[PDB]
Amino acid sequence: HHHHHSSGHIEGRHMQMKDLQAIKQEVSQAAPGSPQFMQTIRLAVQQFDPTAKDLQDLLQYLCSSLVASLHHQQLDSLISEAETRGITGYNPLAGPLRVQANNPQQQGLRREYQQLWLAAFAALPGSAKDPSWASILQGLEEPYHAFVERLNIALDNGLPEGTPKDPILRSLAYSNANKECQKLLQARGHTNSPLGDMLRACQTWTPKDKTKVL
Repeated sequence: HHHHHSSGHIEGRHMQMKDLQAIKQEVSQAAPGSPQFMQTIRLAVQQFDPTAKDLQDLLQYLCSSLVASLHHQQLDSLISEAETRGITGYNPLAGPLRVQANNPQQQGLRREYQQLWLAAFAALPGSAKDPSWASILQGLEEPYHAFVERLNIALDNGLPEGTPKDPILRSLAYSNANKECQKLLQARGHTNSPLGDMLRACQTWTPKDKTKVL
């Protein structure tokens, strides 16, 4: 033994395994097709910032196989734009790329790669949020009125100013209305009308039955 402890101790800095393990966790919590997983990625990239190498594994670590490919294709394109522009201070004479991104000298490209990657990572057909109203329709036995109200909310919940809601709403209220509903609106003959009329058409949503009073 002769005294404890001994020379030798490599630490390094480039996102270790345990680092990926932790991510896998915080990610495992994320939801399928929600701004939770991807977000966690930016956290890791903003934490230590995994080089190209790390990204490589991270790709075949969290993401799926196929996805890895699709993504691999994304970058190939992204880079195409970079290399094309000659990139800040890239070395096209060298040949490799990830090498430069893993080079403890290039901070301009290294960073660009971090975002570039996340780009493809967020360019996946299921690496972000989604419209919940995209699956919201008036139930055959639901409070159309209340539904319309919510539809508006649930909408604003995922309705970018860049996109219209006034109509989208009238579309989710009608275009996305049960049968008896769609039949009501039509039978009412007020499709191409305001919502106010829609609530006045469902206000009853029932064939008034009566024969003389008293």
